[PDB]
Amino acid sequence: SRTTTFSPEGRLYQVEYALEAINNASITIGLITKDGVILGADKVFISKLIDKANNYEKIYKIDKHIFCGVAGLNADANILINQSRLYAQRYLYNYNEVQPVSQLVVQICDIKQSYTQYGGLRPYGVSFLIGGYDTKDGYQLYHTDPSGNYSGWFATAIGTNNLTASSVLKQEWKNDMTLEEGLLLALKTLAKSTDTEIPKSEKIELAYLTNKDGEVYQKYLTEKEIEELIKLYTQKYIKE
Amino acid sequence: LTTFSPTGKLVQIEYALNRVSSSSPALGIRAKNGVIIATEKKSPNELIEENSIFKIQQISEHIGIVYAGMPGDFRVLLKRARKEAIRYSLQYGSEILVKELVKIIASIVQEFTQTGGVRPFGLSLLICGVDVYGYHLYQIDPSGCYFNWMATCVGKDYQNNMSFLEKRYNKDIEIEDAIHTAILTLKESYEGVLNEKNIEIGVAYDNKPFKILTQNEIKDYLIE
Amino acid sequence: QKIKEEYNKFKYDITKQAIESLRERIPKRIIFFNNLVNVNSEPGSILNVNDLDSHKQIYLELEKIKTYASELIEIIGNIKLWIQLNVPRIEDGNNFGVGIQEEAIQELARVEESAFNLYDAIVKYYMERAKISTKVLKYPNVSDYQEAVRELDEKEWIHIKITIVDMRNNYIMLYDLLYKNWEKVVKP
Amino acid sequence: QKIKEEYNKFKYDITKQAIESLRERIPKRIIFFNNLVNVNSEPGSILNVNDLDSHKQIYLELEKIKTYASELIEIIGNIKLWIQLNVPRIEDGNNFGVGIQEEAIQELARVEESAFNLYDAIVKYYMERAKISTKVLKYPNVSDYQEAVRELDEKEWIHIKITIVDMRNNYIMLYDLLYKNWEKVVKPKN
Amino acid sequence: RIEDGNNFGVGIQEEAIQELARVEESAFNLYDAIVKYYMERAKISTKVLKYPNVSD
Amino acid sequence: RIEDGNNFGVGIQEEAIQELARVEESAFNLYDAIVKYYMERAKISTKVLKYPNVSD
Amino acid sequence: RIEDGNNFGVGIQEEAIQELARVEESAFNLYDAIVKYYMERAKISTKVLKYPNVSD
Amino acid sequence: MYDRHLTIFSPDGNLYQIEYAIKAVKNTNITSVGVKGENCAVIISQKKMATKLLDYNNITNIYNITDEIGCSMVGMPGDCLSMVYKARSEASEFLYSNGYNVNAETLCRNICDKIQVYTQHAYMRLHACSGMIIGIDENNKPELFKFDPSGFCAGYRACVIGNKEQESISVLERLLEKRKKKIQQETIDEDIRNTTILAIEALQTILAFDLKASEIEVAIVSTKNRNFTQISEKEIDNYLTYIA
Amino acid sequence: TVFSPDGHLLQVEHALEAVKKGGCAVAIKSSNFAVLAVEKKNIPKLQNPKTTEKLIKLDEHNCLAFAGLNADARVLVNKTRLECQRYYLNMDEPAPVDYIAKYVAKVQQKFTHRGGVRPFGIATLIAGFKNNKEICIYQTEPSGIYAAWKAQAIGKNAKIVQEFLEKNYQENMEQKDCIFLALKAIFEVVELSSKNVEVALLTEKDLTFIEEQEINSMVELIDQERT
Repeated sequence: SRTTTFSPEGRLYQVEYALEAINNASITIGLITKDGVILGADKVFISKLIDKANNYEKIYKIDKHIFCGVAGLNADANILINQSRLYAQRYLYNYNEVQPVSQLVVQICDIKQSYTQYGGLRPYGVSFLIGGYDTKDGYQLYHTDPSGNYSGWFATAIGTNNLTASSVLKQEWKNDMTLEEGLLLALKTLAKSTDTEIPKSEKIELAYLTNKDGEVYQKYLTEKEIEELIKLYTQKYIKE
Repeated sequence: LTTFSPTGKLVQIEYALNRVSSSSPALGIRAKNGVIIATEKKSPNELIEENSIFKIQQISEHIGIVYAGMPGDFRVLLKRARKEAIRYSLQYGSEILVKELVKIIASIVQEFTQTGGVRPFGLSLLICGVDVYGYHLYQIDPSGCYFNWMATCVGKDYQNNMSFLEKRYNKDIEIEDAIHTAILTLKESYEGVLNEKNIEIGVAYDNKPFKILTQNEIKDYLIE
Repeated sequence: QKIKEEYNKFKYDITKQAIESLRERIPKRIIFFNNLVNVNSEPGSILNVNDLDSHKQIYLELEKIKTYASELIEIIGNIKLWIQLNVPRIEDGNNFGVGIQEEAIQELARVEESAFNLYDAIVKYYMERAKISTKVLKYPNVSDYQEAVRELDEKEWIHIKITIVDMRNNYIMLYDLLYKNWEKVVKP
Repeated sequence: QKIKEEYNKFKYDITKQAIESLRERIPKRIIFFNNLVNVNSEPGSILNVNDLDSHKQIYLELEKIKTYASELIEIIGNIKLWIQLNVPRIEDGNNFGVGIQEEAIQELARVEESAFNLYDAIVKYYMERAKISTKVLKYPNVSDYQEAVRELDEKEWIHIKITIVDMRNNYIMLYDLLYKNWEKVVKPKN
Repeated sequence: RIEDGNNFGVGIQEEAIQELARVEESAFNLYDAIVKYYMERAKISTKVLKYPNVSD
Repeated sequence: RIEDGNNFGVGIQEEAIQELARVEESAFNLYDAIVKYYMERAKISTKVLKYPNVSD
Repeated sequence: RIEDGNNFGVGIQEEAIQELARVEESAFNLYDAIVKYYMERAKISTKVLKYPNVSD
Repeated sequence: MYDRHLTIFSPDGNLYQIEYAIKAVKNTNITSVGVKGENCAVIISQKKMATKLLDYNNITNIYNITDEIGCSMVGMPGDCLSMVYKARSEASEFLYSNGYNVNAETLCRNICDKIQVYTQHAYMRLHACSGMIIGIDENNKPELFKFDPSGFCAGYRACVIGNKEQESISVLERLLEKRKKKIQQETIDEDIRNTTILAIEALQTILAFDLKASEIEVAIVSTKNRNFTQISEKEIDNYLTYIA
Repeated sequence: TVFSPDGHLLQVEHALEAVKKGGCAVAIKSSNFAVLAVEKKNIPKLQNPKTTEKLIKLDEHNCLAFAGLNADARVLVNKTRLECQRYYLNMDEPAPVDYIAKYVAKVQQKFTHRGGVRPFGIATLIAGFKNNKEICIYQTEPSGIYAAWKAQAIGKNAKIVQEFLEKNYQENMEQKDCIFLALKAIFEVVELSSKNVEVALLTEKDLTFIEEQEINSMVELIDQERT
């Protein structure tokens, strides 16, 4: 019913449905490696006639070093990203320095809190794995919520089939994970979660940071992903 | 006011999608030398004219747009589409890009969904045109999201018309070949055989201004 | 996996039967029963007792009733099951069409139940007529028991014919309902 | 192609019969039943026993009731079917006109069920009177059984006349109801 | 455990039980109906021996 | 104690009371149902002695 | 006296009388039920005296 | 249900408060038909109470928005007068903000735009009115524009608004057929005598009325006049006798 | 937020039940210091920091340990630190705990009274300093009331842990004696592992934490105490 009302147990009405609305969207992934934080998400398709890899709606860009893998309602996604870039740039205008990701999620989650508390407006059914690199604590990877309780992570699989892909990362994630070993791992957990053994490559897309003193932030194309998927065929991970 | 559902979706948004599935069918196809957009000007009688009822409109010199929903909501999202195509052309030099126009109109449709007291927009747009990076043909879903479509349909019976395009559209198709497959997909689903100067087609026509095809020009393609 | 093949064949054969019944089987029976009780008849010419001669005449008419009742139950039962198989996954909201489907199933269930109850009711006729007739032999001067036999046949004769009219009315109401609401019945 | 013609012909045959019944058959019966139970009669002059002499006299009167009941079901049945066949596709909202149609069907089924029940009620008359009469034959000196027969006959005599009143008021209420609500019965959504 | 809100799924569970209880009660009722067949037929058949000319 | 508000738990309690009372009534009726079995069975058995050729 | 609003306490009174009447109604029906005990056993016992070999 | 409010869609995807508002116009039994010929366009009223001693010269259904753009708002008697002022204060706001006089198509598209903003917000209710904006533009080409309580800047060559729009399309079609197929190239701007007769014959064919003299008042916006002149009574009674 | 026929509230009585479904936090006063202790549970092999949810600083001489909605605490704390420094700019003195506790309790009270505003579903307990060198562990509520306790606990099962503090709370304990008192309250938290408690010793206007190896030497004494 109303959003600014409680329930006798203490939880909220609209937030519990909005947290369930993101459970129907496609899965995303997150991975902090020793070279850079990488992401990935299953590009959910409606038909074989949308487009190429020149425009995908799962991994966006916040600034030259911060990027988030959105998951949930694609409508409320672009309104938060148009409100996230304005916060990552206002810190650059007010302090002449990049904004650390630990200080960007607080400015993003506080706008979700303002919609679930006063106003009588529907909450944002969107959660994203925003990750970036900083000079304070290295590569960070945060995970938002439709309520606002952000939390640091190492690997998360929000969207649909969370418990299946999150269980894979619990048993196959070392501490000194490199970029290649993290790419093939992220390519595997993004496949096993979709109940399919092989990726069609006209599906899932990845991105990574790899700090080389300038935050290159290189994304992936449909052709560059083919040679990477071939490396997954020569290997054979324990979990499919 | 639109509110969330216990199954994890929007109820009021889902009813808006049921409105675009009951209006005049539209059709957008992207070719290798421009884009084309079609519609179905269902003539109710011989009282209305052709110079006023338009399912094809312009935003700038290279931006086309069609509707698939409420007829009364034509002139309201078009008024803000032109103003954002003008405001961008004031603060910046050249015209407005299609990706910068869709990401602005989608922020207007989405704002009219979360704000209380308002009704979601009952239409599905198809913004097409020439961009400096090539050709684009977007679609604005009433929920506020968008897709970077290559060839689609949005009006009534958008399920069978969508399947009639996947089996009749390659990656490399010229404008004159795409026009023949455009009228072919309309007649394959439109009732009756009265398809005679009742289709308004726009065309980008390989880096040239938007030229709406006249009645004496569409008959040249319909006979083929 | 073997059953999965066998199962898909089952869903296809039903769908054929459903379309066949609406385009041919149901309209044909409408015309059939109409030729027996024409709507253009003057009042009192259908529900009368002029053509009424154990009652050997009544046995054959109920046998025809049972045929008409049989054809209704067989056709509707598969149509009802088919609509049930067309009910979508339960979701909150945008399920106005399932309400139409439920109303259709409700009406379909009403007519089948109506025809099903005819079988017990026909038994009641023979039971009641036999019971009264026994009483006439024990009490031969109470004339009303003999009059009771006469009226029972007259009631049953009327009841048989109103059922035939009800046959006609049920067939058209089912045909008219699905035809008008066809789009919401197939794709909810 | 024959079925396509025959179905529309059937709808045509109904529509004619429905209008014909409402414009001619029903008003004619109003005057008919009124001549049997005149509205200008003083109270008690209808439901009386002044003209009361098996009861051969009641039999002819019972036969007329069955005729009236048959003709009512036939006339009302087609009117009921006509409104149902004229009910539009089920939609959410703007179905105020179906409510008028539904109200007519609810009332039509009520009158039809009442008239249908006369056939069962007449059997009950003969069954109850026969049952009581057997007891009179077995116990000829217990006098209360003869008064019970008399009152049963008295009950059936008034009910026959009340049935005629039920005929008359239902027939006029139907013509009056359809006349007042005619626009919503034919075009519920225009 | 019964809780307030987010309990659309228990309604689904209950709906399944409703159809299951309906079919089970119907099948359970088949056993009494079989007794009714033989009981009614035995009483009527007895009447034919007592009243052999009433053909009904 | 009956109070206004915060009595969601009595609703929880009512579900427990409803189910507990339902099971007891079902089991309690078995005592009456078994007596009914013997009464009908004895009556029919008497009829078999009286009417030995009605096979039903 | 019946008034509009602020009658939550009257609701407690109404709910209590219903429960109080329930216990009274429950105990009151025992007098009729005991007569039923004698009535059912007496009818069956008559059949036992008339038909001493039907063991049910 | 889903009909007590205005900003809520029905489960089948259809707005009903808008649909009920169009039924309000088709309930006030006022029919106003207008036709447009060559450089001449007229509009006919009906002069009846929107439902003794009333001055029948004041009750009307024709209001002028400006000196060269007239209209005829039918519907509720309280919403039609307000829509004229929401147009009178709009076209007068155009000349001050744009110098040149407003066109008939810009006025109708601005009236339908203001009507649409009341559809999305649940603030006010819909104006139960429907008018035919008439007038000519700078290019000496007459126009016509009919708008229902929803957004409609359709525009017609001959239209009829009121409680007869369900089947009054065939009558206006047959009458326009009798003039297009019987076109006369000897047109010397005498259309004020030809097109006006075609319009009065249209309303007399729709409504079978014998002497509609004092209950019919028309207006002509043809060229060489350009002032939305309401035709007098003597000319109306003179035009009513040419049907013989 | 509309009154009920008996006189009680609805959202204020509902939001007070939301803090019951939260992690346990406990603050214990002493003579010249106040050791805090908050028990939180995370997911192993992931979630790198402790997230620094509780034991938030507010000034140089303040310490707040929330309980309740983990997402709603940042808004109340960021609206507290904004007034913790606005006071310093308008009174040239560090914000005493008497003014902060009167402010945090005013923010929650200002929301249950407004029209169309969901009340805060958190209940924090502030443990700072007064004007002089006095420590007063305050404790807010979602209703707006507050009281200066001497030992308090909130969150999941805040009654039996509050009952244990009443059993052995002396007047002025020592440093290790006051930590062992709060660290004896791990009976409420399952498995009593060191990865669940996170104590913080606020002392002599200089807030400091306690390393993970020190709590191990103190939690191991509970194993010999649980027999």
